[PDB]
Amino acid sequence: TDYGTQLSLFTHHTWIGGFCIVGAGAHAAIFMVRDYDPTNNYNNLLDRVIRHRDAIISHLNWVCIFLGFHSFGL
Amino acid sequence: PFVPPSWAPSVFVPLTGLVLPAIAMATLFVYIEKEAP
Amino acid sequence: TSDFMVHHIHAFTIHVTVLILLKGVLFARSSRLIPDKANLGFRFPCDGPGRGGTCQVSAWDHVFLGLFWMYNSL
Amino acid sequence: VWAFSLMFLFSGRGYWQELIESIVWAHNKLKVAPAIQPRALSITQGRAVGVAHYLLGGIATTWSFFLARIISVG
Amino acid sequence: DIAGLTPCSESKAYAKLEKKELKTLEKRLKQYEADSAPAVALKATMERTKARFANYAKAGLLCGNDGLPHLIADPGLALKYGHAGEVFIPTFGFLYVAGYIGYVGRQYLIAVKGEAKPTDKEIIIDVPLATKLAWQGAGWPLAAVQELQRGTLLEKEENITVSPR
Amino acid sequence: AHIVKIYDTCIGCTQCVRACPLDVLEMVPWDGCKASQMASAPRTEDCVGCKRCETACPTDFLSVRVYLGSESTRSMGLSY
Amino acid sequence: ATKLFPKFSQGLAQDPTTRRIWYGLAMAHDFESHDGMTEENLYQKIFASHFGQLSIIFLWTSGNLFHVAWQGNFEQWVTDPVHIRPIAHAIWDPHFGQPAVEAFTRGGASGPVNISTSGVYQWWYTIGMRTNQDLYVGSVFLALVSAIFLFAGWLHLQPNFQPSLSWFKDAESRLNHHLSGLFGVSSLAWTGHLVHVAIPESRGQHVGWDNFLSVLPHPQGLTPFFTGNWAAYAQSPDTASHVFGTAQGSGQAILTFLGGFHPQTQSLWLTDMAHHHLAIAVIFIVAGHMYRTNFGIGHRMQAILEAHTPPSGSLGAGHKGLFDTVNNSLHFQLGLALASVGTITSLVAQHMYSLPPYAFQAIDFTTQAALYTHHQYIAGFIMCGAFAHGAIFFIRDYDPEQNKGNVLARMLDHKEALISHLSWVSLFLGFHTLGLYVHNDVMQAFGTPEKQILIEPVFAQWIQAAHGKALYGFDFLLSSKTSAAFANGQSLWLPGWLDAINNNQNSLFLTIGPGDFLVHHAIALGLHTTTLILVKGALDARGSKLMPDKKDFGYSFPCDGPGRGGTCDISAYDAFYLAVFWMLNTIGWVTFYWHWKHLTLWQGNVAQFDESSTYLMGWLRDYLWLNSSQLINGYNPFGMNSLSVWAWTFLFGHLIYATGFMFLISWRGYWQELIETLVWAHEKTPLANLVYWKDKPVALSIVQARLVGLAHFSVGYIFTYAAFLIASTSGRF
Amino acid sequence: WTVPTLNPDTPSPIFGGSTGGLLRKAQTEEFYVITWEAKKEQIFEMPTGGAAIMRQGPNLLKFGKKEQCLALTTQLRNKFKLTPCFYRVFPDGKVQYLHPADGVYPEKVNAGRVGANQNMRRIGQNVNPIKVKFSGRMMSPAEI
Ligand code: CLA
Ligand code: CLA
Ligand code: CLA
Ligand code: CLA
Ligand code: CLA
Ligand code: CLA
Ligand code: CLA
Ligand code: CLA
Ligand code: CLA
Ligand SMILES: CC1=C(/C=C/C(C)=C/C=C\C(C)=C\C=C\C=C(C)\C=C\C=C(C)\C=C\C2=C(C)CCCC2(C)C)C(C)(C)CCC1
Ligand code: SF4
Ligand SMILES: [Ca+2]
Repeated sequence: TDYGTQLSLFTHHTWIGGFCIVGAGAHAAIFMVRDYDPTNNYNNLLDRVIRHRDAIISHLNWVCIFLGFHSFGL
Repeated sequence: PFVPPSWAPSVFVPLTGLVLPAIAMATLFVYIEKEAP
Repeated sequence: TSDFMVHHIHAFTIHVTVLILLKGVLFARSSRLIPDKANLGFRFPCDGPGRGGTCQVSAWDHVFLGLFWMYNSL
Repeated sequence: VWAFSLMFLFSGRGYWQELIESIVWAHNKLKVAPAIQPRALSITQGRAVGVAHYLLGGIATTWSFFLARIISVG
Repeated sequence: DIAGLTPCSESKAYAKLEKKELKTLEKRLKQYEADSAPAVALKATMERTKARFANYAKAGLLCGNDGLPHLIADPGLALKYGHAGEVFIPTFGFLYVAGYIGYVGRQYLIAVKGEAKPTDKEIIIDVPLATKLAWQGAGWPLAAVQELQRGTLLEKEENITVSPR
Repeated sequence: AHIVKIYDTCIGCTQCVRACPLDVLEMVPWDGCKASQMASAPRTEDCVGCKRCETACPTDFLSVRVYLGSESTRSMGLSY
Repeated sequence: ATKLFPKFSQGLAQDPTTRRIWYGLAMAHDFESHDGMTEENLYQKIFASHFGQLSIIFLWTSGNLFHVAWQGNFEQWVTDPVHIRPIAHAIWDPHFGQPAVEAFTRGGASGPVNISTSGVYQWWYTIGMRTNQDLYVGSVFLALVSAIFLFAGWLHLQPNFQPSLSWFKDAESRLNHHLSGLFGVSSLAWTGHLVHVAIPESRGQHVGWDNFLSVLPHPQGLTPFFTGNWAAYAQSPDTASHVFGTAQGSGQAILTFLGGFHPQTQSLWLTDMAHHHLAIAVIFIVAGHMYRTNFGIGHRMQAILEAHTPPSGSLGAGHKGLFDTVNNSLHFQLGLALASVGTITSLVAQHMYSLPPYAFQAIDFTTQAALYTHHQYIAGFIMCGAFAHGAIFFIRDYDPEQNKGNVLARMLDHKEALISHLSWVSLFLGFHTLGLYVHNDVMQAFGTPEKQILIEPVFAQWIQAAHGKALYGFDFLLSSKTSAAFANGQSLWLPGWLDAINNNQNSLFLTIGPGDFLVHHAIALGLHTTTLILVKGALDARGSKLMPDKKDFGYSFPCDGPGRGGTCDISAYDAFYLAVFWMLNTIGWVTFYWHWKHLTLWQGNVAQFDESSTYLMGWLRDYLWLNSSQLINGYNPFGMNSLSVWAWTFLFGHLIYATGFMFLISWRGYWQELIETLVWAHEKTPLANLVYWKDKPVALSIVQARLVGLAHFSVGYIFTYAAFLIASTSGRF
Repeated sequence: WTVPTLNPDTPSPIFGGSTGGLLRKAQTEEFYVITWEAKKEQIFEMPTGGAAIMRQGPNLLKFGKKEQCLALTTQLRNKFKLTPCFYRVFPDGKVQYLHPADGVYPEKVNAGRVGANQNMRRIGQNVNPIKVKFSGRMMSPAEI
């Protein structure tokens, strides 16, 4: 029944979640730059991801363009 | 007089909007990619 | 219909934020533009105006852009 | 604050460094130049300041709008 | 009077504005009891409003057609029609405090400049010297004028860095 | 191609050559400094313009300067 | 390999990327930067460009005349210029449905048409146009003139017709001919048109090419001019009951100085305008005989410049050598011309809204708002261009050895002091204006509007009282009836001028209060900050402590790299780039002030502006939020009306502005890496790798990015404000 | 000293392959080949992404641009203390030795080198742009 509390709580928790997600990506990049060592990641999942990162980024870029067109064009 | 006909917009607007820009775009695009001897 | 359109808008914005963050994570060590990005660290402004311009190539700048996209999405 | 962010996001530290040099000349004329040499914000710092102000301004704008509206009619 | 304005003591819009403010405060006060904290707070606010309006009308301020006071920035008009307290006296007051702060900071910088490590004296404030200069800055206009007459206030052209033109 | 120039204020500290990421600069013998060396740019056709050499130069003002010129495949650092 | 485009730069032609097209398009007018460019060829290319621009201007004017004569309602608007809206041109859009066709069908037309806001109807009606035949003849004449100018531009580039280099540097002859011929003779011809056509047409007498050689403009017929009794020309002027376009109450005078405005049209008298053009024509013609060209008599600008050095040595060498550094530098002349043009444009905007020159122009509120805003934004852009070209002059054409000790070298000698004082003025104005606004906002929020600081603008009100306004009560100069300045004009122009300035129903010296004082301080802040950025960029263009050799890098370059802490936006081009935002913000403040004050005046409630212009909440709610209710309602689920195009334009400008923010915030590197990934994706895709690009795809350069973001920002800004202004003014009235 | 000859039948490090490899430029314009001698097998980082294992003895690799080859050269010299060298290979089969140019690395001074693009003056002694104006094309005051 307290609409103010409901709206404020949803908005606040959503913003905290989004900020924490961006921070997660930031620390993933920090690990990749500082703590990553190729001598212990020869043929694991992380090495293969780095190997086909171009394909990953290209497909994600295309799906972003497709979603943008079919979402904003409407 | 100098007054255009009644059908003049129905012919000049599609011309200036589709005929002239397509010809101009194709001509300019061909000109830009011309290789020097 | 309005709910469908706004849900697709949310999906598109989430995908773009993921694209910026994942691009900054995968291409944090190296890229086709700068092969020794890991030597420059995680947070550096650029690599000079060379190669046409290398402004915002660090992973930190990717986090910086992801912040704007997260703000837009949320 | 949000519009203030646009000052740090659309400009570069070279202009600010030269402007600071002119201000430093004004200080040196009246013998009021500090020993700590005033230097403009770094490129990364400028980007961080801009994104921080952009986020704070936009989030606070939406916060005021939501709270005032939901408290008045809710 | 000046610029077609009327004094606030004889303006109808001024009195109507005061009655409007007192009316909304009294209307908000009617919903509470008589010996409760919100009622006492509202009565205190109403008394503050009455005192503020009485003091503004007593000061001889000039009001406009909106019922709000106006300030006279011209020194001649202010000193000729009794409006020097609006913008003249506060101007000189700010000039005194501004030059006061500026002279205290300048004296501290020049004092720590001849030391071994001035940067340490800049990030870590020397409280005794700063306090002494803060107390001695009361004679800032006299000291500044004496410095200007001696030629020691400014630095020479040859000792200042400039661009290569 | 970009224009890379070396001025007479070069002290022969060899820091600009080590900071060059595309092997454009080198050291040649000289008689104007104590180190008796001087920086040279004989492969400017491969320079991209990163200005890492300018960052690594310790003289005031700089001894090595980079001027952006005509862009090409090597100057733009394109792998395609 | 090397491509044909561009033909003026072999280095850009050898570029195998997409940067070649963008750079070739952006450097086509940079004649000094082409391959194999000399001074004579440079001047000839500029001459041809000038002719082409003149042809474009004349053809555009002819197009406007033709469309008004064809799809406009000028023949019906002249009969009722108060209750009939002007028509710009028809609309032929196959995308329009039935509601759009009937929604845009207005103004007495037979189909969808656009209602004009340019004000050409009032101007053409005032100068003498009455029928559509006149507009058609004018359009044909202007089209032929444009064709002649285009042919002249082509002819002057061919051999035996190209002017010599010394011909382009004949400053004395060119200035004498422009002051006497282009300025004096043109003004004299306009006086002849006003006396022979405009004045008789406004009195109900049709005078055209078929009968102007037999109709006398005055009953005395050139006799008082030759006999020196010019006072007979001002006899029997138009009375106070004159009806424009008819002979009811029309006088017989052709050159008067009654002043004020016409009682019906609320515009300037035609006789006064003709007299004005005659006087300025005589002055300009006389001024055209000041410089020595080929007859011994006259002056030499070099001698006057070299003979203007103070003996005390305060200005150093004075103006010695200024003739050579200006005559040999095209950027200096262009900067001076742009500075004067921008100032004159602002003067035009102010004088046209305050003193309406065209008939039935004051009643058209949309025309006033659009014209003032258009001229002010154009003036702002032109001023920024003047300062930009000044910086270009310092980098490319400044010679310290030739300008040794003169005023020009002394400008760079104390540039730090200038930038520091400009910084102090901008800081003081910004802190005080923002502080007073926030203080008034807090007082209005706390329910105490009497506690806000409202400084009365006694200086500008004192000036208004000097002009003759008795509302304030200073009673001096033209305000006091016993003054010599007042009694000396009571027989020539003061009656009409005083009657027009004391009337509060016009835009002639409107009443001002604390809100006007505060917004004027905001205007001063914007002007000083824009001047600070431009002046600092022009003086620091040749070098500073951060970049001692900036003059060797040209006017526009990306940066000096991340070394020395960072050198982002260090060039003079970047200073201009940052100054464009301040120019747009300053013009935005002046146009907001103009629109709100005039809206409250036209609505009959100036107290609303006087009471809400002191706090920013009043500006945001009572002006931006209150006047956009009809604009955003152009199209909604309940249907649409003729105001839907402005709503679409509003959202269009918002989208362009936000798109510019992308190029302004995100920088090259991220985009180049993304492009590389896309290149790999296209190269490794079957059925699509067969179609390969001819130019290697690369990210936009830093300078190109700044220009693209600035262009989107300015376009969105302009379109958004123009749409809001026209929609609010048209819906409200 | 003698200019090395490229050996195409040289073993390459064991790498699983990646998407940051060569493109159509390697077949249409040019590419680069880096060769080095390794004393023992060791896992190193590829400049285009991924971890490869350099074999014992000769090792050959292909890259799209010279920056990738010099980056790998710097990594091998500073992390494993090796002596790598690279060439530029054209689609017609022409091989051009690039680094080190004289067999000696450019950080140390070597006899026989001739300084080029050197100005026997300082920056403050450069001429004004007005003196280099109206030239054949856009010329900077430092180009002379
Ligand atoms: C569990 C959460 C967490 C933790 C432990 C860390 C820890 C760390 N982060 Mg990180 N980060 C996080 C979340 C977290 N982060 C989130 C949620 C984001 C998204 C915004 C980021 C984005 C981020 C970036 C981009 C960077 C780091 C960096 C770092 C490292 C250096 C510390 C630092 O930031 O400098 C000191 C901390 C500060 C100076 C505090 C800044 C204060 C802000 C600007 C004020 C916030 C405004 C406030 C809420 C409103 C006040 C109103 C005002 C009027 C007073 C450190 C290991 C840096 C790094 O990698 O080091 C190399 C780095 O560059 N972080
Ligand atoms: C409203 C302004 C604006 C717009 C339109 C865009 C648009 C876009 N951004 Mg962007 N961005 C913005 C602001 C904006 N951004 C700002 C301020 C920042 C700074 C933080 C960024 C930072 C940013 C990043 C970091 C990235 C993007 C990316 C993208 C692209 C995503 C692909 C997509 O959405 O598919 C569709 C395209 C659109 C929705 C754009 C509008 C297209 C219109 C609606 C279609 C109209 C077609 C019309 C018929 C054309 C006819 C023309 C006629 C005259 C002939 C897209 C083109 C991402 C990318 O590169 O792509 C994956 C990317 O990673 N942006
Ligand atoms: C991107 C979002 C979007 C979408 C989904 C639509 C959709 C539509 N629009 Mg619209 N439009 C858009 C954006 C969009 N528009 C924008 C941004 C504008 C403003 C500039 C307009 C302006 C506009 C106008 C003026 C009109 C439309 C109209 C239409 C309708 C018909 C168009 C048509 O027939 O063209 C033809 C389409 C094609 C030939 C190609 C279709 C794409 C195919 C299906 C994809 C194939 C890929 C496939 C999956 C590949 C498989 C791989 C392999 C295995 C084979 C249609 C339903 C018309 C209308 O109103 O209808 C009533 C019309 O008059 N639009
Ligand atoms: C610069 C002035 C100008 C402008 C802005 C317009 C604008 C317009 N005209 Mg108009 N026109 C003009 C001059 C102009 N005209 C002149 C001088 C004539 C007399 C010959 C005409 C004759 C004319 C007719 C008969 C019609 C229009 C129509 C229209 C509308 C449809 C779009 C169009 O371009 O049609 C076509 C425009 C033309 C045929 C005129 C082009 C002829 C000139 C000499 C060419 C100029 C070349 C140009 C400067 C080169 C650069 C442009 C570009 C390549 C970069 C549009 C609003 C149509 C309409 O009413 O829509 C409802 C229509 O039927 N015009
Ligand atoms: C500036 C000039 C211009 C002109 C004159 C038109 C004209 C037209 N557009 Mg179009 N459009 C334009 C610009 C223009 N558009 C731009 C810039 C965009 C991007 C924003 C679009 C996007 C757009 C969309 C999405 C659609 C249209 C459609 C249409 C048609 C309206 C359908 C109708 O109700 O009539 C009746 C329809 C007919 C009588 C059928 C006529 C068939 C075609 C149009 C003519 C014959 C083809 C011709 C031989 C080839 C010409 C190509 C030439 C350049 C070589 C119409 C003929 C709609 C459409 O295509 O209809 C299906 C529609 O879907 N337009
Ligand atoms: C910061 C800029 C500034 C501006 C724009 C003005 C503007 C004005 N001042 Mg002024 N004034 C200023 C600074 C300024 N003042 C400063 C710094 C001082 C301190 C020295 C004064 C002290 C001052 C005095 C004493 C008077 C004014 C007066 C005036 C008003 C008319 C006189 C005039 O224009 O000549 C410029 C003003 C001066 C050069 C100062 C000397 C006064 C001159 C000689 C005017 C006196 C003649 C007479 C009294 C005029 C009144 C005529 C009629 C109304 C009776 C006018 C609106 C007069 C006034 O209206 O009285 C209320 C007046 O007497 N001012
Ligand atoms: C009497 C002889 C004469 C005349 C009439 C002209 C006329 C002209 N010359 Mg020229 N010139 C002359 C002699 C003459 N010249 C001589 C002897 C030399 C050699 C020494 C030159 C060398 C020369 C050069 C090098 C150039 C010109 C140029 C021009 C054109 C300037 C274009 C322009 O700015 O628009 C006209 C400007 C005005 C009419 C003045 C406007 C005054 C203000 C700004 C406006 C105020 C008016 C009013 C309020 C606005 C009206 C409102 C409403 C009706 C819209 C112009 C048509 C340029 C050119 O060639 O263009 C092709 C140029 O490059 N001339
Ligand atoms: C009499 C006026 C005049 C003249 C003759 C010049 C002449 C010149 N200027 Mg200049 N300038 C002017 C006014 C003028 N300017 C004004 C008013 C400004 C302020 C805006 C500037 C600011 C300026 C800068 C910053 C620079 C120049 C430069 C130059 C030189 C060559 C560049 C060039 O023009 O290439 C061609 C010009 C272009 C290709 C224009 C760029 C494209 C624009 C952004 C169009 C965007 C509009 C958009 C499409 C509108 C459509 C919206 C709609 C579709 C919704 C040249 C000698 C450059 C220079 O000196 O080189 C070092 C330089 O850097 N000018
Ligand atoms: C709303 C946005 C905004 C604001 C407020 C400013 C403000 C300013 N700009 Mg700027 N600018 C902007 C946008 C903005 N700009 C944009 C988008 C651009 C294009 C990139 C520029 C480009 C630009 C340039 C190129 C220059 C400026 C300059 C200036 C300064 C002018 C001096 C002045 O007016 O003193 C007034 C001072 C203020 C208005 C500061 C605000 C006072 C605050 C609110 C008080 C502190 C609050 C409280 C006490 C403490 C709260 C902090 C808390 C965390 C504890 C000023 C600080 C010029 C300059 O540097 O001047 C020397 C300069 O050269 N601007
Ligand atoms: C950078 C540069 C430059 C410069 C520029 C500029 C300078 C700009 C600006 C500016 C401006 C824009 C200015 C203007 C001005 C104005 C003035 C200076 C005026 C005035 C006034 C007067 C004098 C008036 C008087 C009066 C009155 C008061 C009123 C009534 C009438 C009378 C007359 C009485 C150039 C290019 C040259 C070159 C070099 C570099
Ligand atoms: S870093 Fe500078 S001083 Fe040192 S060798 Fe290179 S050019 Fe000479
Ligand atoms: Ca007629």
